[PDB]
Amino acid sequence: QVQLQESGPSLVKPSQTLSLTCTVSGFSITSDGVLWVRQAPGKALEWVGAIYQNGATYYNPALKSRLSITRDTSKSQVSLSLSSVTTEDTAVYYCARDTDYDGMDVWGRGLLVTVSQAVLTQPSSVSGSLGQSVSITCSGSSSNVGYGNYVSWFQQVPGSAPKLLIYGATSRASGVPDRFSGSRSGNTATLTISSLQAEDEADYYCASGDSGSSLVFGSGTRLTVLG
Amino acid sequence: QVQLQESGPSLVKPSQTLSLTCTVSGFSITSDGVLWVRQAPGKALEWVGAIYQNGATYYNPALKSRLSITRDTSKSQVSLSLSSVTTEDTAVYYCARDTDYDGMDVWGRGLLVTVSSGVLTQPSSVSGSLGQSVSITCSGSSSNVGYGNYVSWFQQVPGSAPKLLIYGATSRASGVPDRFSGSRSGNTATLTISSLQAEDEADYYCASGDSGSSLVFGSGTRLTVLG
Repeated sequence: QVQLQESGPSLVKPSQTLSLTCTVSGFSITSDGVLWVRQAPGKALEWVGAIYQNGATYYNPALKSRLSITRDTSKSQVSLSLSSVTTEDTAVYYCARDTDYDGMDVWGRGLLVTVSQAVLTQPSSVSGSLGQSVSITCSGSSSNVGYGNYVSWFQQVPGSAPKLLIYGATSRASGVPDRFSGSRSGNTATLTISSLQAEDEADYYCASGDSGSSLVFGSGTRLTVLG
Repeated sequence: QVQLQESGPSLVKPSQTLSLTCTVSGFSITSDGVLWVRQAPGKALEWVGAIYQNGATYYNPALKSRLSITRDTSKSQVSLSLSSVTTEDTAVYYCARDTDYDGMDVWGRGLLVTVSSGVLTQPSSVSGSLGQSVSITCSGSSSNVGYGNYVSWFQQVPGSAPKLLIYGATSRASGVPDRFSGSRSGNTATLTISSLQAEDEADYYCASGDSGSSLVFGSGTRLTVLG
């Protein structure tokens, strides 16, 4: 069974290095990529960096001056170091797998760590009755959502690892009910839920590759369902 | 590090047996007990059962007819079988440690299991302003709260495993700030939070040892911090 688990200090002093480890089981670090994502309290998901099958690394430009990601293939381990931390780096840090054909499908449950340019627009809130169709659009640019078929959607019940819904703009992730659909009209991508159910009440995030070989998340959408 | 993890299938058809394994590391199942707790979506915590160091087993009288708990000390595993399942058994299933002197201090992250095919009294809600005191009482009887200093208090941020605050009515769990204190007077236990911070917003559960060698949880209390 495919498992990822983040570990390390839950407390870090300002100006110290935040060091986390990802332990992987049920797959080889040399077959699938490993991603780091983080989420500050009451904030959107933010891509941190990635390490691929050849150990090739990619960082978030805003964190690059302070990031090191490394791998130990023999122990199935990926390491994050973030230096010069302030309280702005307090967040839940997520581990996730990035596959050839299945997208960013498996996530660790996240570790809360306390320290003591282009963007994707989403409406803050959407709502709907049981059985109703609902649509959520994320807007980007020619560089990200328009740049080709590289768009993901995620569902997050807050206090939980996000869950892949849609990858490559239109493909439904394995085990995802087929009331979820993705479409894409040039610079805009749209997730449709044809028949809203009670456990669809969650936050939804658009994510897109940029030209700059980075990944960008949207601002997030709170979906309410009206009993 | 002390770590517990619940594994097993997340979907189970009515009338079949729900089988879960808890895998333990950083301590021996011959030194510390392991208990199972479950939570129905938007419901209180419910004691399932416990297996101690000698392998002595205890069950929730309400679930006893359908429950088996076993252990394998060599693989460091504790098994849970619950037979004759209905939708009423749909819940997050939590594995937790029970220690001689630290109380029920470490918890697994919990596993949701959906069964599908298609008395301890707490005030329900309480509020305080930043910087101010807040008191939560749980009412019981002479067999549970009234009996010994066997009273615990938990914090649960929804989406998250309960966290131990107080054990033995009065003693603070390791790493718990001292703005949390416990008192006990007759059939009544009180948790006091003395300097409310915004992260103290959460659900709070009283739990008590019980004269029928059982463990019972209270109805829970939603705390709000006024800005």
